[PDB]
Amino acid sequence: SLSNKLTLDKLDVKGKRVVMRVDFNVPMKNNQITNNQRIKAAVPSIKFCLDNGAKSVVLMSHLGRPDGVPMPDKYSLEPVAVELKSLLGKDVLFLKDCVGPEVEKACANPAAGSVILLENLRFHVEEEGKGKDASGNKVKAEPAKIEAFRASLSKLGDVYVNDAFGTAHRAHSSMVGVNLPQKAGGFLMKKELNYFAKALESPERPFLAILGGAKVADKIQLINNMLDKVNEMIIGGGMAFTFLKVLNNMEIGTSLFDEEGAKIVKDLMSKAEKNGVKITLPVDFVTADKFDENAKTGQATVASGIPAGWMGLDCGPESSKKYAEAVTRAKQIVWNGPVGVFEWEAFARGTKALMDEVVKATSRGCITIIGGDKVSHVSTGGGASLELLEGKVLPGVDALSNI
Repeated sequence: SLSNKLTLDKLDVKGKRVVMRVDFNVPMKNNQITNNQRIKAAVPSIKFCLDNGAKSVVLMSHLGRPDGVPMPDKYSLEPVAVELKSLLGKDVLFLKDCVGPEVEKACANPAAGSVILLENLRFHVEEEGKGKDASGNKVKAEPAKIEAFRASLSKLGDVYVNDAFGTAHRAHSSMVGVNLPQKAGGFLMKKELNYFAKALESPERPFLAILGGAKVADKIQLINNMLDKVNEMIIGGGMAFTFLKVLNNMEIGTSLFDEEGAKIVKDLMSKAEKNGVKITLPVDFVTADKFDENAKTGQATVASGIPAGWMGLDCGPESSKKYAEAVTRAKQIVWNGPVGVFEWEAFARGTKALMDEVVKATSRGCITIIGGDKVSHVSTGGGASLELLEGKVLPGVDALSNI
């Protein structure tokens, strides 16, 4: 809901310095960005600010989980400044901190039209307002220091914009603690919330949810919430083996089994039935001799069982056909979590086949929402999308200025 909140479309930014929380928490390997979707997604807000004559746009974000220690060797945002520069066609000034005297001076009166990116907010304990030491023990943030941190962030612009939808579930200093008279929702924040509100409150029907992941127990609220809204649900990925063991006494080898989620499958299925929700579980598998990209591979059905010492790491082809049937009946699809270990090519085919069906569904006019232009909406949300889908509230939205 953004009808009583200040949004960027109505913020006057001409001649003003804009401090903007974004979610540049991008997947990385070897200090290379392996997906820049989160960065591209922030561009329309940035460009609007620049185009309407902002003095500067100061971008701040976290990356990974350094837990309040500066870890520039592992979780620096520097590669993001590079990437961002090429997305924008504008120089981006990268600053090696996010608070303190030097950062404040650099942001005090920048050259007109400047784009500045701060280093990882979570290098400070004060952002999350808790942290960890190098022995793993809980470090407390001092309230006085949390207040100095927020006060420093608040100096870096004249107006605040939150476009960090992927972080909106976190009540962290940069998300709720910035003290400026105008705290406005950005274009991403608005676009994300709009798609999810339309999908959840006014769905096109039949509404299919595709939920994949490793464990059942952490997805109970998610599944329960979805079962009150949808007509159909695919339950895929490794958590499917918990359902199949309990519902069909499938022999699952060494595949994932959620000893606690198992005890509540009966209740999820009962709720599905009372709601007229058709549940589609996988019926066949690509198996592996070990959890390894280069494991030896085999095939199994529910009927054959998976052999001892082997684990299912993708659905197989009959499963992909049954998933395709449910996709073909859908007018709206919300898909959260892969159906197999798609990072490894040997165990990607089910996720790729499913994507194929979803893309074909978009071409037919169906609404397709996929998680953190071939589909209706690729969410940047991640954990925030899961929290929205579990009925929960978003402190990053809540803290915006009222009109």
